[PDB]
Amino acid sequence: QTTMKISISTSQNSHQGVAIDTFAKEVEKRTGGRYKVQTFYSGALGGERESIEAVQLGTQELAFSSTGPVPNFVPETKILDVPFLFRDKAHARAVLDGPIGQDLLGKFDAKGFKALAWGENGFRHMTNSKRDVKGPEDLKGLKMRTMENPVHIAAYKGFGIITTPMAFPEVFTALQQGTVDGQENPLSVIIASKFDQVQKHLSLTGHVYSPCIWVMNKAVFDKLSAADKQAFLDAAKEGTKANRARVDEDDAKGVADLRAKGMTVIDNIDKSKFVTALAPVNAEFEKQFGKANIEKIRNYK
Ligand SMILES: O=C(O)[C@H](O)[C@H](O)CO
Repeated sequence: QTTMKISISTSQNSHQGVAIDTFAKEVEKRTGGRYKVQTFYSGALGGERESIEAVQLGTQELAFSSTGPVPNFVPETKILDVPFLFRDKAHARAVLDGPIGQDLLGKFDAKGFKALAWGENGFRHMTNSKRDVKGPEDLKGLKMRTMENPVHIAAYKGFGIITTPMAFPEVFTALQQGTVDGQENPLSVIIASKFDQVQKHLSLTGHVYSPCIWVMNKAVFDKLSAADKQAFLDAAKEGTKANRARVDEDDAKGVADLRAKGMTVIDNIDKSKFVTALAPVNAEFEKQFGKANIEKIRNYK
């Protein structure tokens, strides 16, 4: 048997942890034990950028990651990180599972990966330790951690946020020590990382959709037999099913869960106010990634 490694930045008991555990189980079953996959949680093999870099270098075979750091490797994916592009999870999933998403997986080939499938981190929401956020003006002047994503950083600077990019494993301590006022993430991540302990304010801004991607080292993938290549592809699809189911459960439980953990949660956000604030920066995104490409995603089924 060949034993490979896969890593994530969140816990085993999270949407991403159930994803990689399912993937690992399915690889072993479908390859008849020829391959086994050791799982690493909570940044044990580094944050997402470090893990993807390792996969590209070949020091590690696999990673499951949000798209946060992905444009640094594959710039064609940026269009997915545009705020308020996707209406809801059903829209995003349909887009990513259909030809638009499937074509984007192919762009990873030239950068030394096989991208096995798309998965899901979820819609991201603002938290902070200073004040309730009801409109964009409330974001102005907040120091917020961001991922290492240029679309997110430009967008949030558009809200007047003072941005600080950081790898995920450093975020709890930064919030704890007040190095930043806040951050933004899906409810799955806020709950699994226990950010309720260090943030008292949450607003369901849902300001961007955060995909996850399964990446494998291209050379490692290419040396698999044809049948085993298919086993890895199918194991990733099963991992995605588990992943998405967990996101749906976490989004359903999340507001109540966090209220019980002491957060003040603002659950009825008027997103149009935030769209209006972003209009100038959004115009630039549309010009960079192409209005035709944006509208194709918007109008997809
Ligand atoms: O905030 C982040 O960096 C990501 O959402 C997290 O690592 C899970 O993918």
